Amino acid sequence: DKTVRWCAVSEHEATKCQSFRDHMKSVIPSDGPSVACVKKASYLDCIRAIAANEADAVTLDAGLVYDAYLAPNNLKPVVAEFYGSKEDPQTFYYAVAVVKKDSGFQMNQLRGKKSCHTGLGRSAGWNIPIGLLYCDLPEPRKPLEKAVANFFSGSCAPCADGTDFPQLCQLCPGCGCSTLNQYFGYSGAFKCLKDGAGDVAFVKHSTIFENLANKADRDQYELLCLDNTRKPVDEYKDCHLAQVPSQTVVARSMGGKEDLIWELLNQAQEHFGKDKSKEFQLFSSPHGKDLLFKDSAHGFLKVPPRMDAKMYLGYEYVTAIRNLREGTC
Ligand SMILES: [Fe+3]
Ligand SMILES: [K+]
Repeated sequence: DKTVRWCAVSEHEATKCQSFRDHMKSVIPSDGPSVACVKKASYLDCIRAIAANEADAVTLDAGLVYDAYLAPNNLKPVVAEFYGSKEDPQTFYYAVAVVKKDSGFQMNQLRGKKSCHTGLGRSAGWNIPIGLLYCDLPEPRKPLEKAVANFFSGSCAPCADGTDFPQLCQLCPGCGCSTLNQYFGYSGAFKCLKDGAGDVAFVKHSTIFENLANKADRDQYELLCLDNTRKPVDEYKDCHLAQVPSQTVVARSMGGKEDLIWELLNQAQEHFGKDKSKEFQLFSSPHGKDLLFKDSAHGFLKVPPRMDAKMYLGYEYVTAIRNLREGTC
């Protein structure tokens, strides 16, 4: 069924990708789908490679899915991750603002604080929180990256340009756009908070649970609610910034191999999905968290025929992004 060229960002994902192909080949017949690995330094290089027919697939946060749909790449979502459980799949997750207990500040008091973001342009780590704080930012609010840098007193916004927006990398010099940057992604943003570099981490509802197994340790953290109060990390359903579409695998519109990508991932989730194998796991890895796919995912769902990013993401989230990039006060 031909080979799907998967795009791995940096060495940790490259390692997991190699294991993915090795294990798939050990259980799949010469008739079944196979995986090949193409390593890039950033998800941006992956989008380029896919559009240039140098790679076939890569999983992207919904905010990035939107970006990849823009010309001249025009990539489309083909397979979505789903969370929660297989019995009740969730094609969305909650964006939350995690902070340390007794730090003494609410959402409307974030000015002058230090921020840890999953990455520039990502849903929970950027689009949602910055979209909500837009008008609190000092003018001129454009370019947004600089206004955010001026609002906080130091941040870590992976993938941001450290030359033009130096303070956005104050918490993670260089703003590396891969796991090479220890403060990249959900768990990286959380570590940025835990280590004490930042005062707040913009991540998802499962992030703290993925990093602190004991409740006693989680009790030292809280969430900032939109009504300017704080609640326990377990109460995210009643204290989140917003809900966002799940991260999805994108591919080319023409000769994109979406049928094979699904065939590969569908069989893969049966062989190496949650609790399926003692040899390999699609949703976890001894090499790191959220490599290739999010650890919080429980499986995959095929995206409807020919659906583009805008339609897939939904009018609400698309509007959120457009209002962030446009909008006034
Ligand atoms: Fe995300
Ligand atoms: K500042």
